[PDB]
Amino acid sequence: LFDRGVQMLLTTVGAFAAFSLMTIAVGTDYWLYSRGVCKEEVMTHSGLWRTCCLEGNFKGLCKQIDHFPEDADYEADTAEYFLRAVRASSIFPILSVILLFMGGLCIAASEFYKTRHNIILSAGIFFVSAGLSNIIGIIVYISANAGSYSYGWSFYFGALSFIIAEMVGVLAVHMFIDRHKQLRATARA
Amino acid sequence: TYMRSAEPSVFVRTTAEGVARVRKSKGKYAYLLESTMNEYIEQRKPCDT
Repeated sequence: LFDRGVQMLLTTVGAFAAFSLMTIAVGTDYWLYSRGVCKEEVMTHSGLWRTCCLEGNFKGLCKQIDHFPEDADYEADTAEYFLRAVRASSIFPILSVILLFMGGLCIAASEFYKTRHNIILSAGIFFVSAGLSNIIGIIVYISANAGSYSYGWSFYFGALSFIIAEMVGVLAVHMFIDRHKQLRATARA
Repeated sequence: TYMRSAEPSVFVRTTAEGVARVRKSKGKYAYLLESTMNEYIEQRKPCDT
């Protein structure tokens, strides 16, 4: 919004914060406070990979999620199986994480060889695509869950990561526009 | 001719097992049985038949 150094540092710290938030959200098992079996039915906090048992008899039993249960699972259609596989793999949150990492890499590399201006555009595209992948991951996770509950702090961490990633992408696109406008101004004069 | 040429075998051991597998198929299996026994099972918990 003003100057270049403050914009650069703000974009870099925002990208780092978004990457950290998304990595924590993927790597922390606080996504859904809900009732279920953690090895009878009791409170349990679940994430993307495992559900860990909360205030149960055998507390701390971080058991793996039954993504594809046995014992007469009744099968599923192509779309339902695809959604179950996407939820189990968590391909979209991981894609968001790696796209945030690539955007941070592009931003860091923008310090070297500052003449190349398409690198900042690529970083902005990466950040926007990471936000979109975060949106898809949230949607598929919620859809898989619905097939009394609350959302833990890692879900809101991922939401904040998506918001910060979109903000950083907007900032990077603004930097690209500013650089191209400066090039046009110095070419016109 | 479908029942003979069907894999896995659709035939059950005992009527209780057939009813249980009907409850365990979620609409993917049907049981051909006497009407009185069918109504009797329909009039028992959990009333999912």
